[PDB]
Amino acid sequence: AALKDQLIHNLLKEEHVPQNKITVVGVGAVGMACAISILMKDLADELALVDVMEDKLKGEMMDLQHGSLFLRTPKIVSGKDYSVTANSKLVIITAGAVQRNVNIFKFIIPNVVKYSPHCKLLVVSNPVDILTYVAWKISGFPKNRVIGSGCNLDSARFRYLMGERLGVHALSCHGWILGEHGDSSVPVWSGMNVAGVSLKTLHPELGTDADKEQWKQVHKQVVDSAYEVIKLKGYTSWAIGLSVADLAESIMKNLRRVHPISTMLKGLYGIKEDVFLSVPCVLGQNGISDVVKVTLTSEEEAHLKKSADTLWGIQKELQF
Amino acid sequence: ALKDQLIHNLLHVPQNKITVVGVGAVGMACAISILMKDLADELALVDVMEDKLKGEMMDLQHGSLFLRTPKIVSGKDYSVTANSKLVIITAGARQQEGESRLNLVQRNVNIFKFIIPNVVKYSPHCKLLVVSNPVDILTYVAWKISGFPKNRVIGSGCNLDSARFRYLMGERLGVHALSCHGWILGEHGDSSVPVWSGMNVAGVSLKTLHPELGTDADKEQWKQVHKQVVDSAYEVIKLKGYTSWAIGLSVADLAESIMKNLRRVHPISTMLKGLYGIKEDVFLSVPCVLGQNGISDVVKVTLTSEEEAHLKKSADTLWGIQKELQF
Amino acid sequence: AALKDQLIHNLLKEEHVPQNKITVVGVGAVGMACAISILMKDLADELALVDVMEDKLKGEMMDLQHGSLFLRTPKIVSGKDYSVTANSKLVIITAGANLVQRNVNIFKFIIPNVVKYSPHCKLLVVSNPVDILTYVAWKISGFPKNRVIGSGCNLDSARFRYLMGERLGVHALSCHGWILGEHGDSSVPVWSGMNVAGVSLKTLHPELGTDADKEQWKQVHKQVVDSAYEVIKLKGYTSWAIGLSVADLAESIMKNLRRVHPISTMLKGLYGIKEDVFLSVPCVLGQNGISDVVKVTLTSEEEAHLKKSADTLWGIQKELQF
Amino acid sequence: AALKDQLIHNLLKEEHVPQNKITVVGVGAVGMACAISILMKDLADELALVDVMEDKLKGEMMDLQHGSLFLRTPKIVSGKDYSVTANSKLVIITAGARQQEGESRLNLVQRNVNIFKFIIPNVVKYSPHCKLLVVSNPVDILTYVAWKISGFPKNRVIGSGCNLDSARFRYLMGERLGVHALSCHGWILGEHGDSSVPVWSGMNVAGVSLKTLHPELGTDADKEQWKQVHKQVVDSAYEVIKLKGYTSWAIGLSVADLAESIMKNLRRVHPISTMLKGLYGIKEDVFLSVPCVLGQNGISDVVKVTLTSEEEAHLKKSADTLWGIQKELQF
Repeated sequence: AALKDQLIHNLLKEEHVPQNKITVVGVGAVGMACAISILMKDLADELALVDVMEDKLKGEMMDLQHGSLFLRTPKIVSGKDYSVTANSKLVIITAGAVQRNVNIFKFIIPNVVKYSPHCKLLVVSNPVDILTYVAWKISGFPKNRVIGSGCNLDSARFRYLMGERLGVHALSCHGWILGEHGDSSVPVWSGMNVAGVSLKTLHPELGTDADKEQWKQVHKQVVDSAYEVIKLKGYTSWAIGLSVADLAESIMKNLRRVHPISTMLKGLYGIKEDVFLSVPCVLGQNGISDVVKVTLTSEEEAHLKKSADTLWGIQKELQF
Repeated sequence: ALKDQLIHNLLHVPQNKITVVGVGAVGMACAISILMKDLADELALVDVMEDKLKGEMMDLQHGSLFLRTPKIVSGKDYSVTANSKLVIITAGARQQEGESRLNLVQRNVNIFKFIIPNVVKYSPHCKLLVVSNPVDILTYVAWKISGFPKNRVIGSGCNLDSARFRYLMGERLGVHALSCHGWILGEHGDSSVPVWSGMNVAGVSLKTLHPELGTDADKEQWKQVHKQVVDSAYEVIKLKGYTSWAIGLSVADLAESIMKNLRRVHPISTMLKGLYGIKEDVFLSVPCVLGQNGISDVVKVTLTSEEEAHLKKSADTLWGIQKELQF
Repeated sequence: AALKDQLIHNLLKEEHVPQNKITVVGVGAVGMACAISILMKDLADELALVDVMEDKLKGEMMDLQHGSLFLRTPKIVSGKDYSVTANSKLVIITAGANLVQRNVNIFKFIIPNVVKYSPHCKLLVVSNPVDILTYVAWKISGFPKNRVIGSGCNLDSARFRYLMGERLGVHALSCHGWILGEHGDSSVPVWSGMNVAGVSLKTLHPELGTDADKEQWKQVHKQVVDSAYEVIKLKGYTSWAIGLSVADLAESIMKNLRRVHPISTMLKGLYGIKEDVFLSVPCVLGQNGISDVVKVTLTSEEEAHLKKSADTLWGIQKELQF
Repeated sequence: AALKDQLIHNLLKEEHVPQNKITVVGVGAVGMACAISILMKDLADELALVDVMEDKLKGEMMDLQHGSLFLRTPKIVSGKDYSVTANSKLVIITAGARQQEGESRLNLVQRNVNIFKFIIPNVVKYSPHCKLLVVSNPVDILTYVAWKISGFPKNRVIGSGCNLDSARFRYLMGERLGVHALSCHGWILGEHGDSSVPVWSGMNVAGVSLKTLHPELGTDADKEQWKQVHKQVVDSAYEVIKLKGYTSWAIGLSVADLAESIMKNLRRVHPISTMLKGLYGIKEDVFLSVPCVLGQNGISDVVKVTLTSEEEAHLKKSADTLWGIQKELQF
């Protein structure tokens, strides 16, 4: 008969629903950077890629499949039809162009929610705070399961810059950027430390214009990292990729590690409208379970409630 | 200074350094795969295109929290690649419309005349891994220019081919590529040789169990599996405009064997004057032992009369272009 | 207010139902080598340890929990009570004491407890003798055969590949060879399938695996047979190699890789065997356990050695009382 | 013809000089947990085990060899003779005198010195450029012993020190706050075990000082008993020892973490035992755990933790104890 029947005796009926499936929505350079990083970390037993361009979608899929000998993710599937994204534990949304973006998500999210009703939603698209609200509003998901990339990578970048100055690895440099991704993010100088030693105690001018070492510019460097990498190679892909696989690892492995990620905050940090900002969140198999209450100066508190107003303003005028 | 109030100093030649030459989609696929397997305590990128380079380096630098490669450096000047144990060549020129095979190789030779001498001066004990196509010739080119011994110049050759073969073999048998064994040897491209005899799952010859395997008669058209591999790049470039991921994984796989001195057997491009009836200085892919000193040993596959003939004709063709190169 | 409620705002009461749980039964040297190998390969979100010696159990559990900072397995539980093993994807049996009958007595308690708390789990038997006691767990459990696996010749083949690699000067990864049938004195070295890069060493060297071979390759399978015995007479027991080889099966199962392992499956109706026995053949291991068996072409001497193993096993299993 | 000669054509006469070699001295339960965790993190191209029990050593070596298929460390060797350890980058010392019943603390220390008199010069002979990582207890004392006998500069002698005490402490923090230990920070410093100094000021999640949220944290009043969390660490070993007779897994994991920082040149901050004469107001040649920057050259820099006048007393107290004990030792 067929070679396969000569070689192999089948004694079971492929009753296969995947146990540890990640979907990456959108195969721009960000999405494919999240894909390659997720694949190389052995996080998922099935990876699904979905996008509007059928040729490019298939290209990426085929390429990843060609690497199957060097990976430990046995099934990699793609399609325009969101049926391929079914029984995903985690769906990473990386697609967009703002009201237009909403309208993009009104196709994506009802489809993601149909086929993976119990999934976690990781929104990476910009503007990430509003698009995490849109993802949440449209999905009907409880806030624990709608997560925004937020300032996760901004904090990773901050810790790198801290690292190169102090001449120690980023893993041993602790620092938090919170609130609205980009220009309005608050660098929490009180929390910055190495081996638990407050850098604000040793250098009290830390976080002021007057400061000789200009540590305030290290936060300027963070918000202007994306623009400076886009000016040089046309986009960013690798850092966001490794950061999103970090969030994915905490979720799939249920690690309950603390990440500065965008969460539905109303009722905390003095914020009394439905918005999403970065605060340190305990991340595990049911998404965001718990938020750390960071002690903020009244200036840091004001700055966070200003951001919340800016977001509620824009969010009020969006049509659903 | 904060650095000095917080840290007391009490006390820089890198021991496990890799350079990727060229920050095309390939070299970056190689770079991320290397970082994400912790093969290197230092990564250097080099490319003629200055902005893109800085930009790419910076994009990896920002991922440092999530890595265990503590130093990422770039530059157009090759001083940044000093004391690399492995140097991976991905920079080249793509074939233009109407361009002959000799004119393409020649153009790349002119590029390698700048790249290679610069690599040897700052890293004179490194192994060279040439990915740049056409890889069998461009590996010869890098060998002759470097003046390195042969053990230390390696082409990626039929590594990715054999990998895509083991994938396709596994989608057909319903087992993982890791459990499907098959070797594509000789010249990378349409002249690839698929060694049907050595194809096994669990050490069971699929050629003994199904003698049609490889022939036109075969009702399962296994000959079109060797064609699917030949046409893999074609099919991916048609859909997404280039290939990146798979070659990366493949190169990082060779990097591991070298950096960690595994002495694993890979199908890769070595100078095999004096083996498989080849009498001149050419690079064909045969199963090579890959360790910290590069290619140290070669497995001798029993080939059919047909198969050692395919390798002689490729060796005749490669020499035919090679003798006509102005170095 | 309590520091915890000062630092952390609870957003979600959550049900604690584990998603990728592994149980190791027995915390002897073998079971803890399995535990540490599984922990360091990141195959589980929860590891349970069960054994009769509550002190040993709690100590081993605490010693692992103290490494949590260095691991990505966020929950390690332990107990005499099999309640801790609830909702294991995979339960690995390392516990055991007519010597056969005493391991059956033990299995008649252990296996029903595993089944009560994990009706849907795969069973990976390791205790010796492993082909018989896989059979015992299959009979006692009432599980389908695809979900009852024995570690079988997975380690023998690995040792064989290391030994092969030392004589050729290549890594064991690039040395292929299969040891099949009964684990131990009666294991079958399949000379035909021994290869580097698809070159049949038996074709290359026809005297390979026969008495009149000056390279003495038949004495290399006797090293694999004798390996345990020699390491036991040197350090008291074997642990590291079995532990790594068991994690390897764990990885295939938990990641659904569908790789081929020489593991012990219920073989009635394959390889000319007509009784209910477990023997090692190349098995496709995935998330539903053994989905498929590779039909290996055997010499008549090999077919016979296997059928003879099936008779001595079935004969030992006839005399057992469940 | 020979099967090797038929199959494989040699192109390159190969003399192995290893580039990433780690030696573990002592194949007690601790040596072997260091060995397996090092092997399973792919940190060495060669591993060498060494001990005095010839049977035990060869047997362990083989068990590891027999799982080479599941590893990425091609060369695993062993021997009584220390020549097997040449060209190690890192020699982890886990060996020590066996406890005789009815023996003084001092006679025990002094038997461990006589053992290090045999071990250390044999290590330095064959691997003269290696970093030493001393694990054997007492760890602060024997790290000094190893520094003095070796005559290596302080940057290349590390003690395991309070590294695992900190990791134990972070596990315990984790269980109380219901967060992973990676996300709970606290440092245990000074002398390893009973005299360990817990640095309350430094303890946090997400850079939020726990001492600030809860000012009684550390004091005896504090009704949440956080001081008992420090005693839980000091005592952790003692309780694991009563239950299973020894500790092996945690220290193995924690030693491997230090090896990684050395072998990958990470420059990560670890609470390890360094020779701190000149730092922290310490005036004599003793080893105490401070947050050290660990890399290919060993300990390169030390972080200067702002200590309370009390915590500063405890360190000095430990430095007099240690200097006191070291004076009475026969080198």
